[PDB]
Amino acid sequence: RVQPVIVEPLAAGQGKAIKAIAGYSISKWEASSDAITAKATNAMSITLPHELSSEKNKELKVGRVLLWLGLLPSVAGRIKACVAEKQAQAEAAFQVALAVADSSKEVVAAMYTDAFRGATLGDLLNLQIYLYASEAVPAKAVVVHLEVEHVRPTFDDFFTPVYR
Amino acid sequence: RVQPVIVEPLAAGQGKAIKAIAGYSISKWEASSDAITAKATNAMSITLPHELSSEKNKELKVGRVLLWLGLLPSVAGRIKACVAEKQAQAEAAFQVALAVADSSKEVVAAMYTDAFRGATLGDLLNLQIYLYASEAVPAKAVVVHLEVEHVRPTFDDFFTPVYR
Amino acid sequence: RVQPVIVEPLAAGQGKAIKAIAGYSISKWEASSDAITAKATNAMSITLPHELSSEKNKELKVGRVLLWLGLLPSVAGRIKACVAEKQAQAEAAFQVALAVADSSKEVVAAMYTDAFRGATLGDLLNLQIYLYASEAVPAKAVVVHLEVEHVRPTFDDFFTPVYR
Amino acid sequence: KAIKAIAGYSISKWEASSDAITAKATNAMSITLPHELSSEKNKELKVGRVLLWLGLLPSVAGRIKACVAEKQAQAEAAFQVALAVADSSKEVVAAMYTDAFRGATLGDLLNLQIYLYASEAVPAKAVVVHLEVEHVRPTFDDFFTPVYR
Amino acid sequence: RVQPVIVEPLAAGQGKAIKAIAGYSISKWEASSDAITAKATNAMSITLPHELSSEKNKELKVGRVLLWLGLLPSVAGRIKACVAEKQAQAEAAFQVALAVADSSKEVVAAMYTDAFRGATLGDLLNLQIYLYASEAVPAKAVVVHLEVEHVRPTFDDFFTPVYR
Amino acid sequence: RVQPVIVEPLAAGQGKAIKAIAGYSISKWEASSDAITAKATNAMSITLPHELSSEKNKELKVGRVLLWLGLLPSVAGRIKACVAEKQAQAEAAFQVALAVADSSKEVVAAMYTDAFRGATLGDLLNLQIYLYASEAVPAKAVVVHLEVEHVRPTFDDFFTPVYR
Amino acid sequence: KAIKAIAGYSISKWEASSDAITAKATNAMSITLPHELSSEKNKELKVGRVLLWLGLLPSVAGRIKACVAEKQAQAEAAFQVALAVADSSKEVVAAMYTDAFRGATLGDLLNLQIYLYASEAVPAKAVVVHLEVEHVRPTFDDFFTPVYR
Repeated sequence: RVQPVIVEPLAAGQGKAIKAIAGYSISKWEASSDAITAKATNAMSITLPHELSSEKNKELKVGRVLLWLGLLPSVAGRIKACVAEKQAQAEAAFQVALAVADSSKEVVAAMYTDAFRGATLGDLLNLQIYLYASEAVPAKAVVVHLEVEHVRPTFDDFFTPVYR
Repeated sequence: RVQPVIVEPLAAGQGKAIKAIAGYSISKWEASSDAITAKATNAMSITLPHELSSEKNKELKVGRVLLWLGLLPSVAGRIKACVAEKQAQAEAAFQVALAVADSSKEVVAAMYTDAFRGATLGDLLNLQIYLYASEAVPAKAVVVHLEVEHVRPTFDDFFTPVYR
Repeated sequence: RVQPVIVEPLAAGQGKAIKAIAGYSISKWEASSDAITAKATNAMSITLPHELSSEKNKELKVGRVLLWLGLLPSVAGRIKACVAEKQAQAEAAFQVALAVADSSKEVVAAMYTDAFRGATLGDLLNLQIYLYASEAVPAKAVVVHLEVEHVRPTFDDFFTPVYR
Repeated sequence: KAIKAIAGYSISKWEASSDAITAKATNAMSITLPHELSSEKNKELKVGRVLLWLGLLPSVAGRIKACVAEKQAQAEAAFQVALAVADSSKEVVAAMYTDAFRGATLGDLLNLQIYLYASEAVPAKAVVVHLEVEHVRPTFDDFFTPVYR
Repeated sequence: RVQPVIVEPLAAGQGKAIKAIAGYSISKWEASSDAITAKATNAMSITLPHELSSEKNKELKVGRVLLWLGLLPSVAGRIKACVAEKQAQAEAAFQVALAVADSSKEVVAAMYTDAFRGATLGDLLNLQIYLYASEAVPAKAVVVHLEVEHVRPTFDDFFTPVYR
Repeated sequence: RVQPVIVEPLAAGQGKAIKAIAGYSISKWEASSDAITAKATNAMSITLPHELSSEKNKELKVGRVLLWLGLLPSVAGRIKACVAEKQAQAEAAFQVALAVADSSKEVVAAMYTDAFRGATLGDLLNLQIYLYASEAVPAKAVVVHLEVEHVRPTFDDFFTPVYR
Repeated sequence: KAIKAIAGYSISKWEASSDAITAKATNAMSITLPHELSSEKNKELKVGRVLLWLGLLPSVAGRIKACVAEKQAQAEAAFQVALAVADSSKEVVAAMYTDAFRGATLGDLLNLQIYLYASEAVPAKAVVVHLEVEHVRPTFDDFFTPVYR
């Protein structure tokens, strides 16, 4: 018996939008990038957010690491990005990257399941974010957003003492 | 009666893991390519890692195998790749090979279920992987990540006779 | 209630790969082809494999006849093939062919269900394999593989007598 | 009533046309598989009983004898170690090895080489060897290669 | 009442395996020594294998560790070896180290139960092994086989997201 | 309660003498060696016994590999031996050897549990037996006996046919 | 389907390369054991059926025949008492003794001597004898010699 089916087209932004695995809070931050030179890779250091720079939470156990590239509309051809370990060989970073984003898929995003759980959160500093562009991109014209969950810093809920 | 249905799109790396069937164990490694001229094929001789150089483990049963090549982003055009027996004429292998990775198709991973089950690694020592470039490409601009899996050698869970 | 669904992209060569209907063994063989001339049909005789040329098995009842064309990577534009009855009109062979292969579908293969069961196996000799190419193809640059099941030649399992 | 193929096994047969032969000297020949089981998953199959029964051009004179063995040193003395000598003089030309190889892999057959011998020289292509070998049937061979090439 | 008893002697390599406690997994490797002068100690900086270079697995818990050096037979006299924290004065480490391999004693294997349980491999990156030669010895005449073990990284039993 | 015990001294050759694990027949053979030069290693090829040279039994699954060196009484100082993989570096063969024999232990023997099960028996050919001697040893003055079990060649129990 | 080894027994096989042979005269040869069962505990084992099937250099002309017997007097007449004559002329070269020796010790085989014969002389090493003998398996051979040498 051949069951029929209709495919509802999706308006943008509709969707399940995933969910954090239990007990892990999410946190998210920006990474603006330098202007690139044409068909040349770059490797921004993934500087950690200031409010998580405390030594108290650099022990945290990173989980899923969603990444989603963001574009100025004016940018033209293909643009690519991926997190990777600190290669002295920039292009080669794509070669062993677990997953890679692309502008051309009309779903520019990437997700790193099983890539980092449960590497310690302060050790993300060793990582870098690599970018590639097919044509000249003016400064700030591309911004890599990224989101990562981790065990909730429940010990951040207290007030600073004084005045107690 | 019709069934309504609504198609989520999923990010790179989001896909369900292809679990190894139980009791087996993975062995990943990668092979660099060299030179690769114009529209002409070349042979890479798949070489085993030092942890499999041991003579016990070379005669473990092979299970499923997977091959995905990693394109360097700057490389233009489509390059295809196959796993094959040492054919005399390198082109002919694409006429016989069970599968072929395609740079152009959205997924770039040839997998060989069934085609290799039960093979000795003493056969896999005597086997080649072919590259076909549609254009001239810079040396070591392409490296092929493959993994085979085999019943785990048992010395992984023991020390050694401390007396020696 | 609109049930959601994710579409796993397939890596090449993954798949159910069909199955022979019970009691029929499969057999498979090659058919290399002559160099074509541009936009001209050709009609290779489907010479039967040598190990099935025995008069004992030319009575066998052919079933499904899978066909899958194989290519040298260098070949450019569209290429087509189909089995057909012995026309003196070569192009017209496509006109009544039950099914036809094409390079452009990114799934170049063809299958002849209900096309031959249960025509007698030796009478496949009357058939021919027609080919068409949009541009010049150098010799041996295309090879039509084909697979066909049939009742198992169970009487081929014996040894030759002497020495009994 | 040919001897039954062992259950769970399946015979394969092939010729291998002879290299030209000189008198007295035992010109060698190498066994090679049909292209169909060159592939390694097939190279790992397990051998059953094996036999050869060379067929000749009717005009052939004198005698010829053919024996399997691993290649070694001088390569004319292979007969002395050879398990059985197929021959023309005997009422039955054939030679059988129902022992010899049981439990061997097909992948080891590549190392052994049939040896031919003749008294006076015989013209090439006037003699053929017809190996027939029994082996466990490959697991894949019951169905189609997947359509998604 | 006395108990009679009769002492079998046992061959090299005959001894009962020291099994890793469950769920953990071994990682063996070896470190060459260089030069090693007269009756003076030297430091070897224990370096990790490429399969542990990955940032997930470096923060796995360490369990028990084992060190047995392999004397080249031609070497004369006794050489001792230890595992120790980067002491300023190399000799002083033999004054603090929990154990020491002895060339002269019949067994040549120092093992550290308890002394290392719970260590991060990010600590073991920053740790040294000392050699003490009683005589002048030729370069690379001594290599130290050690293995540490750690809860198995889980990527050993999965492929990779084939889509990428 | 401190239980007393007497230690019976053993006359030579008394003892349990081990036992083959079930279903595996033992086989044993000689390996005579060339005259050595003083404090120089040698590496005899481990030529397999003639009666096991048949292709039928080179598939066999080696188990335990007992080795026991045998001496002419006149030989003086320390003598050593070990099986090993085919190094181009002779002395280094001791460095990774799983176990090693020595004349000085007054129990000169060695045993390779977990060293080869279940490496295929014909592939022992790749191995070599390394020897070392502290002083000049005249030819044939040392002979390495070795014993190894394997699945019984039950198909060797038949007679040769003719006369059937 | 080779004839089954009797249960509780185990075959042993060996060649014994021939001494040089002269025409008409029957040059003798002595049977000798493989070095492996020279040892006396093995010399006391009990024989089963025994057979020989000499293999020849293919170039050998004429005929040759080989027969077992106890050594005696003139030593050329050994054939007349010999139980069966292995020969080249016969369709099967082999000779069998499924009776002959059952219940004999291996230690008595040392006394008997295979006799070779030829018409015209044959060059040495051009003929080999392949004794195959069945005997009860030694009790020790299932395990390691004790480590404490």
